[PDB]
Amino acid sequence: ARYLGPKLKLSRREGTDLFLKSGVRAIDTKCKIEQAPGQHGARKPRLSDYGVQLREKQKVRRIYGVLERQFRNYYKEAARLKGNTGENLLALLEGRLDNVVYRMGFGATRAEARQLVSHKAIMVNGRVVNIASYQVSPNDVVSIREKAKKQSRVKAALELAEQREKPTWLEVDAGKMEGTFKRKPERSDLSADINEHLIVELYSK
Amino acid sequence: SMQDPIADMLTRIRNGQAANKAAVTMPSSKLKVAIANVLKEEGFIEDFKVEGDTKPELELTLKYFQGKAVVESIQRVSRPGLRIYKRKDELPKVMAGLGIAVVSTSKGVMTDRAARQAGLGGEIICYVA
Amino acid sequence: ELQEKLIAVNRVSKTVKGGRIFSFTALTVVGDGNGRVGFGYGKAREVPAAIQKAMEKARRNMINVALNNGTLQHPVKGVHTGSRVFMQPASEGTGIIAGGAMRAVLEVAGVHNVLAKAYGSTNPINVVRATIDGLENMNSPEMVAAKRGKSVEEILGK
Amino acid sequence: TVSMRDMLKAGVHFGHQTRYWNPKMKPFIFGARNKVHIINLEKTVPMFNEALAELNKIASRKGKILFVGTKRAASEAVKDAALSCDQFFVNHRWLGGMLTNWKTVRQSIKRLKDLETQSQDGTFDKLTKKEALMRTRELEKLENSLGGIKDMGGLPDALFVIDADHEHIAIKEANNLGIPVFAIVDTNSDPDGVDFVIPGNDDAIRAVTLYLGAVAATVREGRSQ
RNA sequence: CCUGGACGAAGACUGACGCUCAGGUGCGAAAGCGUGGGGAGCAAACAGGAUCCUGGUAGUCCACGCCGUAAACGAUGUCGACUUGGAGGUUGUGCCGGCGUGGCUUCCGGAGCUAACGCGUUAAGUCGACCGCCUGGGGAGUACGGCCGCAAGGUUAAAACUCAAAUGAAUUGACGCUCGUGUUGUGAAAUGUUGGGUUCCCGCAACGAGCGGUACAAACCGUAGGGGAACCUGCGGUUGG
RNA sequence: GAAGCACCGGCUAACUCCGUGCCAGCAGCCGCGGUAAUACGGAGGGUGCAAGCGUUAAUCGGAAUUACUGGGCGUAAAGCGCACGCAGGCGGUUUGUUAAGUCAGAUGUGAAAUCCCCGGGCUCAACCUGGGAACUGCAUCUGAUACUGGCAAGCUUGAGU
Ligand SMILES: [Mg+2]
Ligand SMILES: [Mg+2]
Ligand SMILES: [Mg+2]
Ligand SMILES: [Mg+2]
Ligand SMILES: [Mg+2]
Ligand SMILES: [Mg+2]
Ligand SMILES: [Mg+2]
Ligand SMILES: [Mg+2]
Ligand SMILES: [Mg+2]
Ligand SMILES: [Mg+2]
Ligand SMILES: [Mg+2]
Ligand SMILES: [Mg+2]
Ligand SMILES: [Mg+2]
Ligand SMILES: [Mg+2]
Ligand SMILES: [Mg+2]
Ligand SMILES: [Mg+2]
Ligand SMILES: [Mg+2]
Ligand SMILES: [Mg+2]
Ligand SMILES: [Mg+2]
Ligand SMILES: [Mg+2]
Ligand SMILES: [Mg+2]
Ligand SMILES: [Mg+2]
Ligand SMILES: [Mg+2]
Ligand SMILES: [Mg+2]
Ligand SMILES: [Mg+2]
Ligand SMILES: [Mg+2]
Ligand SMILES: [Mg+2]
Ligand SMILES: [Mg+2]
Ligand SMILES: [Mg+2]
Ligand SMILES: [Mg+2]
Ligand SMILES: [Mg+2]
Ligand SMILES: [Mg+2]
Ligand SMILES: [Mg+2]
Ligand SMILES: [Mg+2]
Ligand SMILES: [Mg+2]
Ligand SMILES: [Mg+2]
Ligand SMILES: [Mg+2]
Ligand SMILES: [Mg+2]
Ligand SMILES: [Mg+2]
Ligand SMILES: [Mg+2]
Ligand SMILES: [Mg+2]
Ligand SMILES: [Mg+2]
Ligand SMILES: [Mg+2]
Ligand SMILES: [Mg+2]
Ligand SMILES: [Mg+2]
Ligand SMILES: [Mg+2]
Ligand SMILES: [Mg+2]
Ligand SMILES: [Mg+2]
Ligand SMILES: [Mg+2]
Ligand SMILES: [Mg+2]
Ligand SMILES: [Mg+2]
Ligand SMILES: [Mg+2]
Ligand SMILES: [Mg+2]
Ligand SMILES: [Mg+2]
Ligand SMILES: [Mg+2]
Ligand SMILES: [Mg+2]
Ligand SMILES: [Mg+2]
Ligand SMILES: [Mg+2]
Ligand SMILES: [Mg+2]
Ligand SMILES: [Mg+2]
Ligand SMILES: [Mg+2]
Ligand SMILES: [Mg+2]
Ligand SMILES: [Mg+2]
Ligand SMILES: [Mg+2]
Ligand SMILES: [Mg+2]
Ligand SMILES: [Mg+2]
Ligand SMILES: [Mg+2]
Ligand SMILES: [Mg+2]
Ligand SMILES: [Mg+2]
Ligand SMILES: [Mg+2]
Ligand SMILES: [Mg+2]
Ligand SMILES: [Mg+2]
Ligand SMILES: [Mg+2]
Ligand SMILES: [Mg+2]
Ligand SMILES: [Mg+2]
Ligand SMILES: [Mg+2]
Ligand SMILES: [Mg+2]
Ligand SMILES: [Mg+2]
Ligand SMILES: [Mg+2]
Ligand SMILES: [Mg+2]
Ligand SMILES: [Mg+2]
Ligand SMILES: [Mg+2]
Repeated sequence: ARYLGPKLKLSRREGTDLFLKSGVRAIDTKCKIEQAPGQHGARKPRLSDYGVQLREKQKVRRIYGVLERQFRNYYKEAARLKGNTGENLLALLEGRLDNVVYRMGFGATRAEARQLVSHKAIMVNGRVVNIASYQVSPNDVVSIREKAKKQSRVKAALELAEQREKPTWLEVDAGKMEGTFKRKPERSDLSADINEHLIVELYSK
Repeated sequence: SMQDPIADMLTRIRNGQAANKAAVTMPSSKLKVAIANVLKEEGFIEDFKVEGDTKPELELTLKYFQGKAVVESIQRVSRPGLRIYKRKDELPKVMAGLGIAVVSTSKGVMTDRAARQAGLGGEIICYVA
Repeated sequence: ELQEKLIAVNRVSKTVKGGRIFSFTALTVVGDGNGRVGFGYGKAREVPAAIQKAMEKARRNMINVALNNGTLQHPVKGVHTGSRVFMQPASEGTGIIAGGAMRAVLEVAGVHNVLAKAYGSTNPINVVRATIDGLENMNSPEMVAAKRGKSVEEILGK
Repeated sequence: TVSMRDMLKAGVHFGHQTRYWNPKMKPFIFGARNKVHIINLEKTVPMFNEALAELNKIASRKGKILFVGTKRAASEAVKDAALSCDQFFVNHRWLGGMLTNWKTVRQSIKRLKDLETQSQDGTFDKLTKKEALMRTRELEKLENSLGGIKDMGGLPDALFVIDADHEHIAIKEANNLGIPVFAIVDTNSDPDGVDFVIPGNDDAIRAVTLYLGAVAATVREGRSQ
């Protein structure tokens, strides 16, 4: 139900940095990010309209660690909701509990944050939630339970979050190891390079 | 045999408009004048004149804006073979409101826009755009 | 400055007494994304040569299309020799939902949200011509307010 | 700018036979006598004066005017009136692609300037039984064809055409580039191809001079300032 | 001798009495059949002579009955209205050979239409009314059943199975040479380099440059017959030669 | 104590080597194999999914490919050989009321569940659930009557004498 293979292979195939590692080292220092994985990765072949759409869909899935069945349900909910389909799709993805943990800087990586959630170390509104896909509503306070405040993973992840750009739709309190989900992020609040209309067109077909 | 005079009225308009005609003349009738009045109010034509009593003939003045026909698409929707009646909430919007739909309501002949304001359905005489 | 896309490449052939002579034909579409789009049909013997010819033809012979913030003013029907093309304005966030040939034309023209369908023959050169024909005859609310004697308020607000 | 009676003397009212009549020219025909259409001189004067007024406006703002005349009489007539207004002309056969193939036409001009240079300044003094005579034949043919556009070096801002039906090729090239077209449209021509239509007879030699004289003088008047 | 339809001029008169039509009814080339005549020429079959020719039966003709099929075609159902124009034929009629006004008809051609060809006021343009008919090729308009017929057969009309094509139009070739640009065509492509004269000139949608019948990738339709049948013949029709 | 399956000629995301040599085989279509096969079998690598993954069957979609919305009939399949004509379909132009079609409003009904909207409860989801909307319908009543039809007079352009 997860991907347990090499992380940098996914980033190399997509050509960009998927933030699958904590970022202590530069991405090019650990792999040839400009070259695709495999024997024939040095060559750069053509890519059709379906290829770029599939690559964009695989990009966001591998960013948030979501398989196809779970991701497809997100598209149906996004297309069912009011307003923009692509913006809702990113908002639904960004609202995942593990994503909120990673964005608030409790886990160095979303995969690490996924493990933190699964091991019953994340308390949402005083309630232990270990479901990675569990959605976080605005004005909800997530926190590290006192039993998990002795782990060095939480302490180390705070420094990495400080170096990274701090989201404007979230509130972080590293002293208390708790955060507040202020609001749903907008399209501008996220990375512009990600394309959502390609995903919408791909899932329409 | 001429089994639809209303469609013939539209055909004369469409043929004359495409042939860069100055005016189109046709036999007149009570319904034709009502239709021609609606077109003039919306500005799809300039003016209509009715001449004669024993054998009335309707005269229509066509409109050209910039070397081009103003009436680009005039279509007979309801026909004697297949009558078309729509309710107020089913009234079509031609070109998302840019065009008009001549609707025969119980209070007379008007456009689809007026019919929605008056809350009246009826027979869709033609589409004008 | 303006976006350009290659749609189709085909290998054509002619017969001479010596033998068969081959060539490559490339269909491209260009546009600025702000309501201007043109299509070009290059014809050479080498594929890189043909695509450059198509871009040169497409760069000129452009048309101007009114766009309502990335969508069509009203649903329209584009018709060419064999292809029937139906295009329809869509809400914000729907994206370009059209065929392979139609999608390229609408992207370079600046159309972002649109519902489109192709009927009849789907030959790429005929489809793009119908799409170009279907967009050039589309009239903005100002244009219909110009032909008729009413202002924009009377056309739509009334 | 020309009285109706004067145009009658010039033969502007005269037209072709009704057998070859163009239906598009119906509004511009007064009638038909002796199986010959008569051009309504009343319509011509306001159209010609407005066409002349537009020529004054575009010349004064430093445009460029090209004259196209290939008729037997009009060929020489246009050239005499062309230099008076200091504008460009095409007396001989209009070569297909003069406007469309401007890049190719430019190379023909570049050939001509080098060709005249050797015979005027270069002083080649080389015959070889082949080179000199062929170059002179090249010079004489190039001068007849592109002699009137040597000083232009660019796309003409507007065109003046005689016998628009005979010069349809030039009109088609101008319509592709958006260049306004002025033409003397006879009864058998196509008026839809011209922007400013001048319903006059293009076959009468005296009429052509009246057209050219009234046009060339206005260009000088507009360019005088 | 009897009789139908059409058209024109000028009125009178009736006052929507109209249009289209499933079933139905009648009509319906040639061939073929029934009954009785007729039979010159021509001529399936047949007989004989040759490597087509001679002879000649049905049939072709007539009266009546049947058959109801054709490439029965303009491969375009009928009715109505509207929409640029030229040339001609054929019949009216009005006015002073001219000058208009009708009906039918032939060619050319604009917009428009069409995949192209092409159609183009007699539309395959623009609309309306109604009817008929089609939705892969072959099997097959065949089998079975019904109906009709003296028979030939006609009409209505499948399925199994098989193939992934069959087909239309147009193009390029077969049976000194190219490019660039431009132009025509949806396109393949053409123009250039299609013509006249003598490599050259001129004309020229080209301008310049670099170089040296095909079912290919007479035919057919309906019908009738064959014992010198590698298919052929009689009759009428079609050009899809 | 816990990762497999299919695919990598095009359509269709992902390629090399080896063996084989129109053999063995592959195959939804186009089609691959007779000596360098990215199409066979194996390996390496890669891609697509994932406690599933392929294949087969069936329906719908794509198929505007039975086209009501939304197709055709000169030559691609398609105008009956032609005509008359019953039933049928449709029908010029004025008034008068008829209010059947149609139109507007009201009333009754259209079971619950389901679908959709807004919330709620299961740590999330599936699932469960509150309230709506919808249920495109039918019937009765009251109106409007421009159009269509019925009825009664006409009118003359259609059609006829
Ligand atoms: Mg699962
Ligand atoms: Mg949405
Ligand atoms: Mg869909
Ligand atoms: Mg209709
Ligand atoms: Mg092909
Ligand atoms: Mg198709
Ligand atoms: Mg095809
Ligand atoms: Mg193709
Ligand atoms: Mg008689
Ligand atoms: Mg009477
Ligand atoms: Mg009377
Ligand atoms: Mg019948
Ligand atoms: Mg008979
Ligand atoms: Mg008979
Ligand atoms: Mg007989
Ligand atoms: Mg007999
Ligand atoms: Mg006998
Ligand atoms: Mg005999
Ligand atoms: Mg003997
Ligand atoms: Mg014989
Ligand atoms: Mg005999
Ligand atoms: Mg004999
Ligand atoms: Mg015999
Ligand atoms: Mg006998
Ligand atoms: Mg019979
Ligand atoms: Mg038949
Ligand atoms: Mg015939
Ligand atoms: Mg037939
Ligand atoms: Mg007609
Ligand atoms: Mg023709
Ligand atoms: Mg057709
Ligand atoms: Mg079949
Ligand atoms: Mg049979
Ligand atoms: Mg019987
Ligand atoms: Mg029997
Ligand atoms: Mg039988
Ligand atoms: Mg039978
Ligand atoms: Mg062609
Ligand atoms: Mg072209
Ligand atoms: Mg064409
Ligand atoms: Mg032939
Ligand atoms: Mg036969
Ligand atoms: Mg014969
Ligand atoms: Mg015949
Ligand atoms: Mg055929
Ligand atoms: Mg690929
Ligand atoms: Mg080997
Ligand atoms: Mg090998
Ligand atoms: Mg191979
Ligand atoms: Mg495969
Ligand atoms: Mg293999
Ligand atoms: Mg592997
Ligand atoms: Mg794998
Ligand atoms: Mg399981
Ligand atoms: Mg299916
Ligand atoms: Mg369907
Ligand atoms: Mg239909
Ligand atoms: Mg069809
Ligand atoms: Mg056929
Ligand atoms: Mg027929
Ligand atoms: Mg039939
Ligand atoms: Mg029959
Ligand atoms: Mg039949
Ligand atoms: Mg009849
Ligand atoms: Mg009847
Ligand atoms: Mg009736
Ligand atoms: Mg009526
Ligand atoms: Mg009434
Ligand atoms: Mg009622
Ligand atoms: Mg009532
Ligand atoms: Mg009601
Ligand atoms: Mg209710
Ligand atoms: Mg549903
Ligand atoms: Mg709950
Ligand atoms: Mg909940
Ligand atoms: Mg519920
Ligand atoms: Mg409830
Ligand atoms: Mg309710
Ligand atoms: Mg219910
Ligand atoms: Mg009332
Ligand atoms: Mg009534
Ligand atoms: Mg009534």
